[PDB]
Amino acid sequence: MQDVKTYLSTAPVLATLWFGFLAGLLIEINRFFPDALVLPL
Amino acid sequence: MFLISWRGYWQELIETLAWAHERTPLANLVRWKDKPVALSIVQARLVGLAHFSVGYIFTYAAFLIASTSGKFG
Amino acid sequence: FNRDWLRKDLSVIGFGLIGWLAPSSLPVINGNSLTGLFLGSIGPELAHFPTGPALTSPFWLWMVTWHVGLFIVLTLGQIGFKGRQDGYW
Amino acid sequence: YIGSSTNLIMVASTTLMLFAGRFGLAPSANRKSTAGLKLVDRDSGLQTGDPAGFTATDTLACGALGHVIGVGIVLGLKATA
Amino acid sequence: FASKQSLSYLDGTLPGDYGFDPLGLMDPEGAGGFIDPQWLPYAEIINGRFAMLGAAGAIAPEVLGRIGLIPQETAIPWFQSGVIPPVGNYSYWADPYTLFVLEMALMGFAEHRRAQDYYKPGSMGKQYFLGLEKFLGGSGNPAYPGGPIFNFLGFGKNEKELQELKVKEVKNGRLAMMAVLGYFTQAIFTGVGPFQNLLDHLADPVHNNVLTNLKI
Amino acid sequence: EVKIMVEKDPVKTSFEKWAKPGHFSRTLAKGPNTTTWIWNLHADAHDFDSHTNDLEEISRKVFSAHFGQLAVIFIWLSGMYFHGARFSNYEAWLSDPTHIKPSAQVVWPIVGQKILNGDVGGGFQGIQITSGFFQLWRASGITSELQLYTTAIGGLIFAALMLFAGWFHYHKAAPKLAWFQNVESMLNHHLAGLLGLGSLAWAGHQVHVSLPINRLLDAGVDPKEIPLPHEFILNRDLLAQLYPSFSKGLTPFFTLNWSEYSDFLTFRGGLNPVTGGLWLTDTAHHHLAIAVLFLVAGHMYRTNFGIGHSMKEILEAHKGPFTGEGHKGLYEILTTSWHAQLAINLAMLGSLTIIVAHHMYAMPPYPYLATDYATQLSLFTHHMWIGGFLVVGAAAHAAIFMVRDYDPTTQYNNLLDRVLRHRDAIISHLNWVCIFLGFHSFGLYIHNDTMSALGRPQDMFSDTAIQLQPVFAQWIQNTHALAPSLTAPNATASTSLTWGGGDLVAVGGKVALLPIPLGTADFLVHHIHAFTIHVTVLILLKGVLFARSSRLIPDKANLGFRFPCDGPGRGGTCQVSAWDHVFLGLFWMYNAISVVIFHFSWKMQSDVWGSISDQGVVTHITGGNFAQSSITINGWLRDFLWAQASQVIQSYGSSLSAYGLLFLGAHFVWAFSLMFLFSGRGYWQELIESIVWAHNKLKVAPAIQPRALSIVQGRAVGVAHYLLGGIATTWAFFLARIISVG
Amino acid sequence: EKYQVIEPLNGDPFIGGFETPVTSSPLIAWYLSNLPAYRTAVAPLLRGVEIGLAHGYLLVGPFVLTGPLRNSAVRGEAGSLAAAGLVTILTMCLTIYGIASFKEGEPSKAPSLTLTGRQKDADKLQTAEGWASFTGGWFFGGLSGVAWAYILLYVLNLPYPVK
Ligand SMILES: CCCCCCCCCCCCCCCC(=O)OC[C@H](COP(=O)(O)OC[C@@H](O)CO)OC(=O)CCCCCCCCCCCCCCC
Ligand SMILES: CC(/C=C/C=C(C)/C=C/[C@@]12O[C@]1(C)C[C@@H](O)CC2(C)C)=C\C=C\C=C(C)\C=C\C=C(C)\C=C\[C@@]12O[C@]1(C)C[C@@H](O)CC2(C)C
Ligand SMILES: CC1=C(/C=C/C(C)=C/C=C/C(C)=C/C=C/C=C(C)/C=C/C=C(C)/C=C/C2=C(C)CCCC2(C)C)C(C)(C)CCC1
Repeated sequence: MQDVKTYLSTAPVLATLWFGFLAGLLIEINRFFPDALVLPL
Repeated sequence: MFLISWRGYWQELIETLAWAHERTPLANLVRWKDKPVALSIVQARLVGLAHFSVGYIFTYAAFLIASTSGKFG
Repeated sequence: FNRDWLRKDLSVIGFGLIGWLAPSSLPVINGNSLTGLFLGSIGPELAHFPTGPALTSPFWLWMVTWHVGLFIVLTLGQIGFKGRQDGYW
Repeated sequence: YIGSSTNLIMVASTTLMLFAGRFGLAPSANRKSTAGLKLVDRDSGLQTGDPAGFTATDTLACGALGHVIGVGIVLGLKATA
Repeated sequence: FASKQSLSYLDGTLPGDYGFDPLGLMDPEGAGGFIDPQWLPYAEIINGRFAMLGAAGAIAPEVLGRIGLIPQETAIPWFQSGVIPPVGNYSYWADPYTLFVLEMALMGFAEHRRAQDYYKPGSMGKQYFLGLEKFLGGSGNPAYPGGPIFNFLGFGKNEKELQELKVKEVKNGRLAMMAVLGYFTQAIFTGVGPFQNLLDHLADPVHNNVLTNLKI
Repeated sequence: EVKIMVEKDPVKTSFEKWAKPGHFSRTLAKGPNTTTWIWNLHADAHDFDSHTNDLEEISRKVFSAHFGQLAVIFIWLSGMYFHGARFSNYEAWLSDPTHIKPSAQVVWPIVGQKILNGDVGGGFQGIQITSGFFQLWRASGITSELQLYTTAIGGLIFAALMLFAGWFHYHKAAPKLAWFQNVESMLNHHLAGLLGLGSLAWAGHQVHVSLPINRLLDAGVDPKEIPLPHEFILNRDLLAQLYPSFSKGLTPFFTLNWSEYSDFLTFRGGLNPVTGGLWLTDTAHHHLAIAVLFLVAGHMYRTNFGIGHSMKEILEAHKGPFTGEGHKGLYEILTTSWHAQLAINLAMLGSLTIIVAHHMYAMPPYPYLATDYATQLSLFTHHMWIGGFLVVGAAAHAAIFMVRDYDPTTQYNNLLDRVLRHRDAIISHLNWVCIFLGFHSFGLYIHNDTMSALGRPQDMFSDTAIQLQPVFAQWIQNTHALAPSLTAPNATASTSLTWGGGDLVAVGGKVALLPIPLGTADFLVHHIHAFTIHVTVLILLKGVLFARSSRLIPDKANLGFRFPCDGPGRGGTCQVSAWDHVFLGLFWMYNAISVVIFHFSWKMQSDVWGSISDQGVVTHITGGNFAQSSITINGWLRDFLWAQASQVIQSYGSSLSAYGLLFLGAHFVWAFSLMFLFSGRGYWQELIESIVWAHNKLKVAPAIQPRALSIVQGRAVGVAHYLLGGIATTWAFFLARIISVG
Repeated sequence: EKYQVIEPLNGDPFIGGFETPVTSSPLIAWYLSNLPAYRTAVAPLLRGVEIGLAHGYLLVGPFVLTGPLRNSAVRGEAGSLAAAGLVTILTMCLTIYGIASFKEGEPSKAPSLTLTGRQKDADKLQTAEGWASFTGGWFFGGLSGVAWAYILLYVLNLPYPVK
């Protein structure tokens, strides 16, 4: 299990997880707050 | 063609061509004075850039002149 | 270089001619009959060469088949000799 | 159908192929043909009760070739005649 | 002693050994996976015993119906009982899929236990089963467990009678395997039960064979 | 001799090596020092023969990796079937094939993506697809989504099975080297089973399922009312109602009365008038005949049972007085090196794929495929590109074999040595052929351009001016058109409608196929094709033949297969390796295939495809301008690229906007590749030095030292981005134009 | 099975080239040896005369049948003039080549050894005076051949299949 954790810490896997989470967050934000051109605050 | 393909390919091809010329009847009667070789690396870059620039200039000059003279407006 | 590189037999010609004319002549109105007829049916040959046959003619197919068969038979006959005496089997 | 021409052709083809197999008139498992078609002897580790060396592999091969030749002959004769 | 060459590894110690191996499947030179020489005899015995059961049970109901022991509502052929609903179906106390689940549960217990005894010979008689682990320790050869359940009458007390019984088992098993294959093929070609096929071949042997049934 | 030989538990299953990124290589395992290590790791991953020296491990790795690729393909097929079962209008299309556009991809509403969901018909919104899966499913007899869902589940199960098989045969029971070298047994088993039995099984499926269902569909029966496929097996009365010869059973088969089955095993040419596709009864007789032929062919080679041919003796027998030892020594090469087998198989597979493209446009095998112009264009272009890539790979891996696995001891006076001994003559004569073809074809085009510009159209090489007719192709067309009367009398019609003889097939007011005239322009364009193909062959063959040595570099085989140069000496030795020859052959293959697909698109749109109205008058998409406008380069530029790109550049704001976006993006990527192609490594290394100083000034320099891409990597990146850009540009252009006007 | 046709050039494996049916063959060798170019003992002027005659005669057809004036009433004259101009340009090329290649003192460059090892006098064509004489002969012969072809084609009728 230690070897699995070491493999999951490699650069491509971590990059995939991080960019997937970031893309999901941005997609959900644009789903709930669409067509945002200027910052209201 | 000069920009992408480099020298060794052309040098070997010219070697085969020289072998062919030296072994052809009625053509051995004619001999070159200078041994044919491929262009130099820097010379190849320069010739590629020259063909490139001439094509660029001529193409845009033709387009500009024609597209402005067909209408004159 | 051997002067007679193509080791001269010159009797393979007759054997090839016979062994190609025997099969081709067999079928009804098929084989060398067509080539012979078109050799005869030149056209207005009273003086010289009547203009060549058009695309829409069977002469081309018949001549192609006949000469292809003749050349195949001749080559296999030449290999049959000169290959039996050199070994190879 | 038993006395029909097709049955006779098929049985004759199969029988002739088997006959040419068992007796040295055709290649088989224990009798290899060379480049000159000479039928030299070949030793295979197959045991058979036939004293001439005819095995079950040869039986299957000769029967298959006989069925093939018989079918071809029957169809050709039907198409021509 | 019969069939093909003596392959130099089928010496004859196995029951039913006649040196029949044209494809050399049991050659111990490269013998990994399921082609191990210690797995093939066991697998032959297992498909053989299941084939004996299958042949007897696929021919029994129709014969019993012809004699009259069982109601004619249950004298249906083997393929009209629920194995193939598109061909025929019978209504039991449960739908066939619940029956399949229950059957898979019971056979899963039995078969995973038998597998664990094959792979770990001494096991299945150590951990606490519901009191029956005492009789479930297979002695020696995995294919012949024995004991107070699997051999509860005491046959083959001496070695020679046991050899004869093993040989008899192998032959009846091979015969039943071929019989089951025949059941399948004859069901496909004729569309009736194997017993009806037997009666048809008996009534008119020359006009009721495989050559006649080429048209279905 | 031939037997199963395996080893038990060779490699233990663990995750330890998953944490050692470069374990397979003895130099990469030590870890990285520069950024070159990452590229070397991802570049040497699947190059098994460079890691070890024993053929056994290489063979086992190849077997398991091929299992993995099979599993990936099964996942892909399952995905296609599922996405067609749940996100498609396949049933509505089944009802009305000629008006409903196929669609199997649906996009989510997120950022305005809604506009891509087009109005394809059938109360459905989605992306129109051009893969031709609807036609294939209809030809298979599928009439519901339940069958597609079942097929998807089966595909997933098969993917799992392939994954397990790969794991089993690498980590648990690995075959020995003697198992892989049974080439006679491998050919027997594959040629008989995989081909003949597969074809026989498909013929059985066609006869027992597809013929009745498609017969009912063509008659006019509503898809919902057609009985299910098993009802034609359980009840032969229906199948005898459709094809009466089924009422006889299998008696005609065994009594050799094969003429009784002539109502569903036919030999008729042409296309079905209703659907514009090949008759399925012909497809039945032909998959059956293929099955028989392959099953007979697979019983040829010698094995444990004595009978059969031996390939070594056959190869050693055929030799003559012109070739010395002949084909001797090839058996050991082909049973010892994986790369030679890969080269041969890649060449054959690429050529076969090109043949598939040609035969598939000329004789459309699926119903309602000929009148779906987008599908025809897409399939032709796709499989043509695939074939080109494979034929380039053949030369690449043949050169790899020549550099690595060649052994002069075994090859003394056989064909390989004698080919390597007269290579200068080969390359010289092929150079002359390339120059001759280029001049006497492209100079003809330039001559036409100059005559047209000078106002002398009577001096051109056109149909109205000086003519160049393709008499040989015209004769072949006429001969093939008259076959059903003389040389293939049992045929009803000719093989295809493209031959000169024949008529017009129209399905739903659109032309399916039509006789294709050949004139001066066709002469010019096939001789262009010949020029480009001989040039690509010249490049690749020069790369393969001079891979080990030349006059310039006598010891090229010591430097390896993939090296940048041998220094600026001898005048300069850039790109002397076989890898760079493949690198240039890729560009020339791109050129050739682009010209081929442009020829196909213009000729089809100009002379075959079109709309037909009452009284049988045909109007073509571009109105037959190929014959006059394709004889000049200006004609191509104006009447093909400028005229036909109006659809892709005006697709903004519609459902086709993605095609315009990818058109622009592909022009961009193609331009982007030129910066890798035209430049060198030293400039970028020095610029990286300056940038590294900048990062060092703020204590943020990386531990792994940044390095400029290697020379070979620069060339590879350039060619990859170049090919992607060009092919994607053509993809977007074709799809937009043909979806708009098709 | 030991009989082979292909042989190294003159039996030397280490000289670049092979000796094939195309290269060495009694018919091909006789034909190539009897061409004027390889008649090393004949005066270069007469060899040039024959070569020029043949080339000038063959050149007339392509220029007349294809050309700007091929459909006019002066097609033959225009084609003949074009062929004569090409002959003049090639004569200029021969002259400048001979000037650039040979000097007045060099003995000769042609090989003086036959294949069978015999020693013979080297060809006088590969000399300044020899090349000059050959060039003059080629010019005169080319003009004569062009004139002869023009006369045959148009001065006299002489019907031809294509003409
Ligand atoms: C479902 C399809 C299959 C998926 C993968 C299945 C893997 C099964 C085990 C493979 C290794 C077999 C050999 C064991 C032995 C082995 O690998 O090396 C042996 C090694 C021993 O380590 P120890 O520290 O226990 O012992 C060291 C000795 O020196 C003294 O005891 O590690 C293990 O035992 C770990 C075994 C599990 C390692 C993987 C754990 C995680 C697996 C699953 C990851 C995904 C989880 C997803 C959850 C949703
Ligand atoms: C298990 C089996 C049958 C089981 C049947 C069962 C349970 C039936 C159950 C039911 O019917 C009932 C009772 C009642 C029904 O209502 C329901 C069902 C459920 C339907 C058959 C095996 C059957 C197994 C068979 C037929 C095996 C054949 C093998 C052969 C011929 C091998 C030959 C060779 O392997 C050798 C020996 C040596 C090699 O070298 C060469 C070759 C030639 C390869
Ligand atoms: C024992 C014995 C014997 C013998 C006997 C006998 C009688 C035998 C026979 C045998 C036989 C008689 C065999 C046979 C076989 C056959 C076969 C084996 C066949 C097969 C077939 C096939 C394979 C076909 C196929 C096909 C084709 C090709 C065509 C189409 C269709 C099909 C696909 C089906 C002896 C004398 C020794 C002694 C005494 C006793």
